[PDB]
Parts: sequence; structure tokens; C-alpha cells
Amino acid sequence: PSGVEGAAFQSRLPHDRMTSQEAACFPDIISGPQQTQKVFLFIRNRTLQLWLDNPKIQLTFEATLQQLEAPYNSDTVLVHRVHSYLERHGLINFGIYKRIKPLPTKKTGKVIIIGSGVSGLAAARQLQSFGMDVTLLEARDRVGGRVATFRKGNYVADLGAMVVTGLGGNPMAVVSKQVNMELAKIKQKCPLYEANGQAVPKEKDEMVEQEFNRLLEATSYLSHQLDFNVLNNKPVSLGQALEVVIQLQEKHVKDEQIEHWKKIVKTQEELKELLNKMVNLKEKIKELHQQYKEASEVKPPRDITAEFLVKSKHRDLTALCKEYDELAETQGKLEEKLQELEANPPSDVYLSSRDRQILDWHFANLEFANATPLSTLSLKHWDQDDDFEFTGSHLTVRNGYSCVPVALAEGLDIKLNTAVRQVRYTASGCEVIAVNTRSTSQTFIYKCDAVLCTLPLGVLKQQPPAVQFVPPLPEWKTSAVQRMGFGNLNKVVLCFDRVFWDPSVNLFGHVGSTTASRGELFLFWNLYKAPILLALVAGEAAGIMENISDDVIVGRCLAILKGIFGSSAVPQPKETVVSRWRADPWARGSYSYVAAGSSGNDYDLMAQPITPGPSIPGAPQPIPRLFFAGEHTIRNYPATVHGALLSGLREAGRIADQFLGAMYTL
Amino acid sequence: RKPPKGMFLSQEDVEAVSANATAATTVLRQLDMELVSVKRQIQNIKQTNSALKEKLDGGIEPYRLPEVIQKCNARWTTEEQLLAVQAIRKYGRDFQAISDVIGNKSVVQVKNFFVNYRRRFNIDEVLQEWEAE
Ligand SMILES: Cc1cc2nc3c(=O)[nH]c(=O)nc-3n(C[C@H](O)[C@H](O)[C@H](O)COP(=O)(O)OP(=O)(O)OC[C@H]3O[C@@H](n4cnc5c(N)ncnc54)[C@H](O)[C@@H]3O)c2cc1C
Ligand SMILES: CN1CCC(Oc2ccc(OCc3ccccc3NC(=O)c3cc4sccc4n3C)cc2)CC1
Repeated sequence: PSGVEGAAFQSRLPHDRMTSQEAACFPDIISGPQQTQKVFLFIRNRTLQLWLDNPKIQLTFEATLQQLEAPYNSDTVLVHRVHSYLERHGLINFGIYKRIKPLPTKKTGKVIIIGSGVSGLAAARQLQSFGMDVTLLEARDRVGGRVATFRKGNYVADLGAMVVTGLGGNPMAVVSKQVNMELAKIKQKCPLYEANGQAVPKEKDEMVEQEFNRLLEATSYLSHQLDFNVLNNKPVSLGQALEVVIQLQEKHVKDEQIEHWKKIVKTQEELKELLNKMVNLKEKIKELHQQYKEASEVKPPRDITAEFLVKSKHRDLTALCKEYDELAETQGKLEEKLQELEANPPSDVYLSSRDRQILDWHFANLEFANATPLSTLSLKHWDQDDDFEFTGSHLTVRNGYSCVPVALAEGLDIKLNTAVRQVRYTASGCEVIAVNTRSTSQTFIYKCDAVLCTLPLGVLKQQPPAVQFVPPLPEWKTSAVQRMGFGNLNKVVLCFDRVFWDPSVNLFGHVGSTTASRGELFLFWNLYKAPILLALVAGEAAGIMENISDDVIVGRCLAILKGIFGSSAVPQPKETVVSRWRADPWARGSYSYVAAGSSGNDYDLMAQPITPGPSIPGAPQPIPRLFFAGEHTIRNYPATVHGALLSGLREAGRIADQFLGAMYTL
Repeated sequence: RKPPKGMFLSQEDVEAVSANATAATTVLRQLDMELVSVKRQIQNIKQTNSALKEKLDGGIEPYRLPEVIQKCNARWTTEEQLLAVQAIRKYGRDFQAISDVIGNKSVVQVKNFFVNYRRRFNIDEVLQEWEAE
């Protein structure tokens, strides 16, 4: 859409309806009469539009009201509430902007933020934006976390996030305007190359893709129509359903052949029966000829019984010849009906070996996207975020994604090389205890009104703990952490002195000889300016390949590309890097996925902030002091940057509502 | 509420491939055999019918009799009557056959014959005798 309505859409909001959240803060309005609601909505959308139309400078309440024209211009509080509301929940005035109104002289409240991953940074900025004192602690010696980028000479390649999954309602679209990201479309053509080194024929490439896509809709049918969702008390995975669906197709091929050949016999037997009739008829004919022959040898003139005997035998004989000639006809038909049935046999197989290896690629690709074996994905829920897909094509960040977190860390109190070991929260406030990554002993203590945790899910799952909570986290949180999935997927970066591949083609596949090996180096990218080829390890492969020397892994790559591009066309690489995200202790994996047995709900559980018990018993209910953000907290945008930052903005709004109060809710 | 086209999935088979841990390969192996079973039994009847075909070689063409074409006639020769009565005796009511035999009398003429002559050729008696067979 375009107009004001397009601003709403672009801010992930229904242009013609009040959201649940807005209802919470404008309960007067939404319970109010219909007329007023349309006003509100317009104000919001218009205000949004304004922020969007230029996101490089702060949009103030004044500027906003200037551009309103009554009947909407009239009510100045409504405009103020609405503006301040959007301001609070990072719908406007987020990211990198110039600030019209310099900051509150002194700062209210203190927050410690664990992790300088985008979620963290986006919060930090937002809080400081509101005039709180913020300090982030990062175990790494660099911001971004899972926005890692590699730099050396003019070689540049992300090992972390790389892609913006459409700009249509993506808040990263706004950041793209505030920061120079060299955004390139991705040419979606990807040709596959069997084990030997040979492109798969266009003809097959399509047969299998279609079957792959067909098999997927199939699984969804099982789930949502046949309710095939539990097996022996345990919940069904995507992997299982796919096997079942596949088997069922194999089975249906057989059932068809059976029925066909079985239709052949039943006609073959009809022939047998007929021929018997035909042989016995010929036998009775044979003798009946002789009889007629003998009878006509009685030379005339003759008595009438002997004349009758000739005549009668003659007719009795033509009567049988008649019968036999009709059966010769009936036979003719059945001998052809077997030409037909021999000619059109149902398919020999469901899938050849070749077919199934290529199909395994398309599955690897799914294991790539979701960074986990299909064995582990919830059948019911793995694709729950598919409704909130952005529009527009996917783009890579050509200059390296690290440009974004860095940009956010301008003017922020970040303590790098500071690893949190324990978080203490009580009704009075919080102590965070970190150390120096370099010399573990050099110990730090931080006190604050609130902590915001952006620790990755893989870290939260770590046993025994890398971080202690004091008091421990309630079971409802820890159970959700157990149920959630935390996958893995690695990148190998190959740096060369010359482009020895088709520059016209951004990406191109390789087809592993096994099912158990489909993930290993199954996909290659050239998306960058320099001669850099990127190779992916996905699926069950990823976690195993983390126990192999880089040298070897680059070996296996080079081999592949020789086979594809010609043994002498493959120069050795000047520079190589291999990712190991599951190994990485500030990550312990790549990103969340909806494990079988979990739901989207767990994402909400993960976001729920934590409230300590009271200090003195029978003292009033304390405020909540421990907050959570990051990729695993946002139900509708999991495992992405936009989700991280959206969670970041979200928590910042929530914290501010707590510690600064929200005078826009009246 | 419908599978993608050419994908097959009914409630019952789903249950059937799942219940056991190998119920899949069991069922798929049963059919594998149950096929080769029918494939062989085709070979039987092929070869059986191949030998029956060999016995019929020659057709019936050596035993074919020429075509008689007598033009229907109203009169009954004394000869023709005699053939009738013997035919009645041998054939009963297959009036077609009786007409075929006499050579040149319509099947109606044959039927009337029973009525007009029944009187004198005891075609009653004659017919009981055929019945007794
Ligand atoms: C290989 C890969 C490819 C990806 N590709 C894409 C993509 O193409 N597109 C996309 O949109 N998204 C992608 N993502 C997802 C994206 O990287 C994440 O969603 C996002 O960076 C998560 O942000 P976060 O702030 O929640 O967590 P993080 O970015 O991990 O930040 C959390 C921070 O906490 C720090 N930390 C950990 N332990 C401690 C401790 N004890 N003390 C202090 N700090 C600690 C970490 O070092 C880290 O900096 C990808 C992820 C991976 C692994
Ligand atoms: C839970 N769910 C997982 C699927 C994610 O969506 C994807 C959509 C398309 C994908 O392939 C496009 C593509 C083509 C060519 C090169 C790279 C990519 N993509 C990525 O490397 C990629 C983009 C995103 S978004 C979150 C991670 C991720 N990855 C890893 C991949 C993932 C959304 C969150």
C-alpha cells in the first residue's frame, strides 16, 4: 500500500484497526465511539508516515502537530499521547537519528544490559534516548554478536547475519536509510551439481523441486487436516511427517502396479478359459466332419433317414463353426487388450536414487534456513512466523552487516571483554557480577535498578550454567528454555585472486551422495564485490564438521569446486575462515527454531520479565527487575536481526514505562 | 481439505505405516513380494495359453463347409415333410435348426407346419420323445 495506510503497513500495523497494545494505553478511545477511533488511527498513521518519510532526524511533538490539519489538528492531547506512545515503543525516533531536542540534563534510573547484540544495542540507544543511564557488558571484544563480519584487505564477508528478508514492513528498511548499507538483490537462480561434477538437467531439477514443494504441502495436510500430531506420547516432527508422506507415495506406486498386473491376469485367465472352449470346439468339429464325410459317402439315391443324417450333420457342423468364429473374434479383442495393458504400465518407482539425492538437497536447504535437522522441527509450528514475512526481494549487505551494530554503538557505554557470571535481583535492585575475559580474576560489580538480558538462547540453555541467576529463574522460564530449539549453521569463506566461476550466477548448489551428508557444503555463494566464495554447512552436518580442521574443510571444498569447475581452474585460496557457532561460547549455536514439543508460545514466555519476591515478608509487591530480549523473545520475527532489534525496542519501552512512568495512558 | 494433486494420503494408511517402528518397511516389503507373486503367475498363464494356442494351429479352415443358399418355398415336397419330422424328433423346438436342415423353409413355415400337420404326424408324440432326452 501507499498513503498514510502504507506507513502503518510499513510499521507492521493494521492501518484501520487499533492494536491490543494501543487499546491498553488508549482504553478510553477504543471503548469509545467509532468516530474518535478513526481520528486516533489517522493521527498515528500520519505521525508514522512523517517519521518514515524522513527517519534521519527526530520527529518532535511540535513538528508533528504543525503538519496535522483539523479536524485532527484540533485535539492537542490526543496528538501528544499518540506521539509519546509511538516514541516510547520505538515505532518512531529509533535507530540513528539527529536529535532536535538535546537531552535531559540529569539521568533517571540505571540499567545494565547484558550483551551488545543488536537487541541489546537497540535497547541501550532507546533508553538513553529517554534519559536513563545505561551500560552494556559484552564478553566479546566487539559489538554485534551474531552480526559478525570478516575483514582483511578488501576481502569482506559475514559469518553472521547477511540478509535482509524484504524491506516491506521491515524496520531494517529504516535503518538502511540511517546507515549506509550497500544493499544488493539476490538473483534467485541456483543450479545444482551432482557428486561427479555435472549440472543436473533442467528437466529433473524441476521434477524434484516440484515434488519437494508437493511433499511439504503434504505434511501440512497431515498436520492441519488429518491431525497427525502425536506418535506414542511424543510429538511429531517435520522429519517424521516427510518420511511418512514419502513412504505413503512409495506405497501408492506399488498398490498401482499390483492393481495393473492383477488386471492383466484376470484378462489372461479370461483368455485361458476361452481357448479351452475353443480347443474342445475344434475337437467336436473334427469328429463331426468325419461323421458328415462318412454320411455323404453313402451314394445316392438314398432313403430319407440317410438323407436327413447328411443334412443334419451338415447343419450341426456349421452351427459349431459359427460358435468358433465368434470365439475367434472374442479372442482377437483380448489379445489386443493385452497389447494395451503391456504398453501403458504405471511408474516403476516413486524416486530413483538420483532423484532422492537431489531431493535430499532441497531438504538440506530447509535445514539450512532453519539451522536444524528436520528431525527436530515441530510439525505443527515450525512455520508459524510465515504470516509475518516481509514483502520485496531479499538483499545482501555487500559492505558487511557489522556496519549496523557498530553504527548503533555510537555514544553508548559499552564495556567490552566483560563476561557476566552471575545476576542478582531483589526487590531493592540488582547486582551484576562480571569478570575480565582476558584475566578471569579481575572481578567487576554493577548495581542497577534493572537488568536487561540479551544472552543468546544457547547460552541460557548451557549446562552447567555459564550464568547464575540469584535467585534461580522460575521453572516456567527454565522449562521454556529447555523446550525451545537452538540450531546451528556454519559458513566457510574462500578468498581468491580471480573469479573462476560464472559472475552472472550468485549462488549454486552441490548434491551430497548421502542423506546423512546432504548438509555438507551443499551450497555456495558469490555475493560480494571481491572474489569470495562462501560455502555452507547445514543440517546434521554442521555440528559434526565443528570437529574438523579448517585445512581439511577447505580441502573438501576445493575438491568439490574442482569437480564442478575443472581441476586446473581452482586456485588455492589466499585467505580462509570457518565458522563454529555451536563451539562459540557467547552463542553456543546460531539461532532459535521451534523444536517439536514447543510452540510459539514459548517465545512469549521467554520475553516475560521476572519479579523478585518481597524483601521483608508482607511488604508490598515489588516491581519487576529482570527483563529479556533478543532473537528468541520475539514470537513473530524469531531468529533474525529485525526480531532482535524489535525485541530491543520493545524492552526499552517496557522498562521506561516502569522506571520513568508513562503519562500518555490517561 | 485436499492433498496436493497426485499425493495420496488416507487416514488409515497413515496409521498403518506408523503403528510399529518398522511397520513401514513391513508393508512395503509385503507388496514387493505380493507383486513378484502376481508377476510370476502371469508367466504361468502366458505359457499355458501359449500351448493351447499351438493346438488350435490350423484354425478350423480345413473343416469348413460350403454355403447352401436355398430360396424359401411355399410348397412342401413329401421329401421335405419327412425331413421335418426327423428334425422335430432330433431337435424339438429349435425351429431355426429345423429350417436350416430342410434347407429352404422359413422359421414361420416351420411353425405353421407343427399346427397344420400335428394332426397326422403325431407331432405331440414326436415331441415327448425328444423331451425324453
Ligand atoms: C550463521 C548465521 C546467519 C544468520 N543469518 C541471518 C540472516 O541472514 N538474516 C537475519 O535477519 N538474521 C540472521 N541471523 C540471526 C541474527 O544473527 C540474530 O538473530 C541476531 O544477531 C541476534 O541478536 P541478539 O542481540 O538477540 O543476540 P546476539 O547478537 O548473540 O547478542 C548477544 C550478545 O551477548 C553476548 N554474550 C554472551 N554471553 C555473554 C556473557 N556471559 N556476558 C556478556 N555478554 C555475553 C554475546 O557475545 C553477544 O554479543 C543469523 C545467525 C547466524 C548464526
Ligand atoms: C525461523 N526462520 C528461519 C528461516 C528464516 O528465513 C529465511 C528465508 C530465506 C532464506 O534463504 C534466503 C537466502 C538466499 C541466499 C543466501 C542466503 C539466504 N538466507 C540466509 O542466509 C538467511 C536469511 C535469514 S533470516 C534469518 C536467518 C537467515 N538466514 C540464515 C533463509 C532463511 C526466517 C526465520
